[PDB]
Amino acid sequence: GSMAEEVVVVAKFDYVAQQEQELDIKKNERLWLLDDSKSWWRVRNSMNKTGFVPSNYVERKNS
Repeated sequence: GSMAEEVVVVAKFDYVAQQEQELDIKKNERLWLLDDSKSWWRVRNSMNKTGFVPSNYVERKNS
């Protein structure tokens, strides 16, 4: 296949999601950021699911 870089962010701490209706993120794991215009960010993880995540556990990449 191929591994090219996307509009990606990174997680700071582990955050378990309630259901796949939400977004589950892992510590230091990279997520895909869609909407960053509100309190809870709209991201997609490696689990190809999408939802909202807490800004205390997730942040934009510094790189």
